[PDB]
Amino acid sequence: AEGDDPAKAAFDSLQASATEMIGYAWAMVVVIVGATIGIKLFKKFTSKAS
Amino acid sequence: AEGDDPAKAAFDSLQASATEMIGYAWAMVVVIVGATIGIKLFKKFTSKAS
Amino acid sequence: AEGDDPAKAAFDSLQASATEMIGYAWAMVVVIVGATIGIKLFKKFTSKAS
Amino acid sequence: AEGDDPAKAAFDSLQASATEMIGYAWAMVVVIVGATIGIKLFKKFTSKAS
Amino acid sequence: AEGDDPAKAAFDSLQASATEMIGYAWAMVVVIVGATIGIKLFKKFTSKAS
Amino acid sequence: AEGDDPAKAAFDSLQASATEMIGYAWAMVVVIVGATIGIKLFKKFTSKAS
Amino acid sequence: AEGDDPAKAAFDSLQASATEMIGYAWAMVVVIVGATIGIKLFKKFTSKAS
Amino acid sequence: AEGDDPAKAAFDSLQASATEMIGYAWAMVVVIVGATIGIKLFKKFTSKAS
Amino acid sequence: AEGDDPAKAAFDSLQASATEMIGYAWAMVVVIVGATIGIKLFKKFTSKAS
Amino acid sequence: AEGDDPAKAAFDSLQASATEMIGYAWAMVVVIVGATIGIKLFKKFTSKAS
Amino acid sequence: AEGDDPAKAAFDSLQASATEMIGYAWAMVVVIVGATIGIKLFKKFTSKAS
Amino acid sequence: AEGDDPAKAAFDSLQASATEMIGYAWAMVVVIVGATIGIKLFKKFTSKAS
Amino acid sequence: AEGDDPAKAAFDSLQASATEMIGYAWAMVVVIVGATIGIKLFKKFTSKAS
Amino acid sequence: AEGDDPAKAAFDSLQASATEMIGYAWAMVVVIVGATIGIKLFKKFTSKAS
Amino acid sequence: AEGDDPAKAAFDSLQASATEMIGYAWAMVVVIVGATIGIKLFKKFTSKAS
Repeated sequence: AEGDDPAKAAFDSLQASATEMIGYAWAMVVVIVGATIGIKLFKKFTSKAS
Repeated sequence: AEGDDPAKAAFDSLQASATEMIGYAWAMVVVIVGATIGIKLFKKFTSKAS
Repeated sequence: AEGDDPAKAAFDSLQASATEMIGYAWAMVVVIVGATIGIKLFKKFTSKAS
Repeated sequence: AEGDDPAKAAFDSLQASATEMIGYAWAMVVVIVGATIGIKLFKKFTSKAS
Repeated sequence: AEGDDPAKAAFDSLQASATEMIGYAWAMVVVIVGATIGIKLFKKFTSKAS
Repeated sequence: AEGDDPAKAAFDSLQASATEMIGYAWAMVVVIVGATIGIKLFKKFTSKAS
Repeated sequence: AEGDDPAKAAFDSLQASATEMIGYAWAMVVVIVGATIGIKLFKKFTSKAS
Repeated sequence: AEGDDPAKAAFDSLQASATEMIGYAWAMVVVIVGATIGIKLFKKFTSKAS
Repeated sequence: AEGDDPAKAAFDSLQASATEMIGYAWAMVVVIVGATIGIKLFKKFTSKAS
Repeated sequence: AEGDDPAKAAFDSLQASATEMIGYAWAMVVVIVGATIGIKLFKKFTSKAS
Repeated sequence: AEGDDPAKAAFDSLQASATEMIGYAWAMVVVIVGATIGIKLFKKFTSKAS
Repeated sequence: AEGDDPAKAAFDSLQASATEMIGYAWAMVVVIVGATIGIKLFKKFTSKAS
Repeated sequence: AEGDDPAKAAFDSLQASATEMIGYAWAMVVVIVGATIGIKLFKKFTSKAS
Repeated sequence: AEGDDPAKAAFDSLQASATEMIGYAWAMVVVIVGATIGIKLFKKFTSKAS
Repeated sequence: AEGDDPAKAAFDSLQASATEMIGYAWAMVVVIVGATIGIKLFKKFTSKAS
């Protein structure tokens, strides 16, 4: 109930850092998936021709 | 039985602090899991296309 | 039984996100399949002429 | 044998919370699988046409 | 050899409490595993369709 | 050798659930295969005419 | 060398319990595999017709 | 909120590497597909003559 | 150098007990692993059929 | 170098079990392939008549 | 309130050392992760080709 | 530098045991792979006939 | 702030070792992937002929 | 930076083993493909006669 | 500053023993990893054939 007020910022400071790197884990996947899916179509273009 | 009354607030003051940081451990996981699961689907979208 | 009420929204918030991206996995397939099938007919038009 | 009676509710309170979130893990899968399977058929419709 | 007779109940009282909570650790796992396994099958139903 | 008797029902309860959903994985395939094969004949009717 | 004789039954009692549940892990797989393989054939019946 | 600034470059350095190799996975497919499709036509030239 | 002779049996008595229970930790693993590996093959039989 | 002699039989006992089920994975395929190939000829008999 | 002033530098001297080695634990992970992720892509390049 | 000489055999005794069981992990794989590959060919014999 | 200067080399000595073995984990993958991909083409050469 | 020199041979010893078995994975495919392709021609000789 | 000179050898004698057993922890891993990796390739040889 006391002595934690200036310790609240302690975690909000860790959490706020989380949201920073969390954004990379989110776009990271999409950065990969961009090709992951696109590459799927490249192959679709391949098997459809038959 | 005596001399502890003003010591009861001592712990309720530690416990009440617990509930404060406990809320971070709870949302922390969800803060991470938010992507943890969402990222799962991103991959589902990936393997389903086959 | 307690301390989870504000954690229920935690998951409904992840699930509700699921339904959002889930809609893409559903239309994604159809987006592809649109040609997948249409392209089938294009070929039917091809082998039938004989 | 004593001092645990009011501690029994302690766990039934954790377990009862389990059943709450457990329901999400159960429907979660089905929420995903809904498309997981449906998407299977979409593809069946695709390979059968040949 | 003496002065412990009324101390025997001391431990049987702790042990007897153990058997009480021990039952929760046993059913707890099964409470979780219930879905743990069931959810396995849900996925089996998923990969088998191919 | 002891403390497992009431835990035997634990698994028979998971297994018995298995047999329940297992029946769906079995009929599921046949539900699909019904057309899978029938659709084969539809095509046989197609190539035989030549 | 002493004080363990009545502790030998302690483990044989845990091991003997193992053999009990171990039988479920063994039949469990086969319970699943029953369809796992059978379902394979169902599909064989499917691709062979071509 | 602090101590991560010089850690941001840490990931942008991994991501930037991703874009480097990602370009190979993209052209790789096309490098293969170049023949994958071209070879399709070679065969078209083959079955059309009938 | 003296007063330990009858204390040597003290430890050989603890060690000798070790070798007794140690045999269970050794066969325990194998008791489990028996299925651990056997169950592996059961699954091999499963994925090979494709 | 010691304490493993009676543990050697431990694995030879798992391996020897392997050879037992391994024989099923071998004949299993042939059990299926028996028709897999035979069914091929049935179809050969079909396309040759033209 | 007194006799600690020259002891404040005592800890700032330990903490300041922390920040020194802390920088290694941070870059250490990234030093490893550099390949950890890069190696992931190497494998992506591997499974995508199918 | 002293008191370890008779402790060197301690580990060479564990290591020497390693080489014993290590030989099983090596042949184990090959014992399985024997069919793993052979079974591959069985299937090759299957798809080639078309 | 003091007593760590000669401890800085301690870690740079571990890190510098990391970069040494890290190079193997990097080329290791490529050493494998060399065939991983090359073997892919070998098979492409196989399915394209149809 | 130290204590790894005699550990460098550790990996070159694993890698050098890789190149040994890697040669089998390379010729293995060709060993199979030898017939894989040759068998293709056998069939070409078959459909060309029409 | 005095009375420790003949105590310096005390630790160099413990440290020197460390370097002795430390060599086993280093080669131990490699002794295991030898198969750990080699066994990886054995499996690569397995999945590549498809």
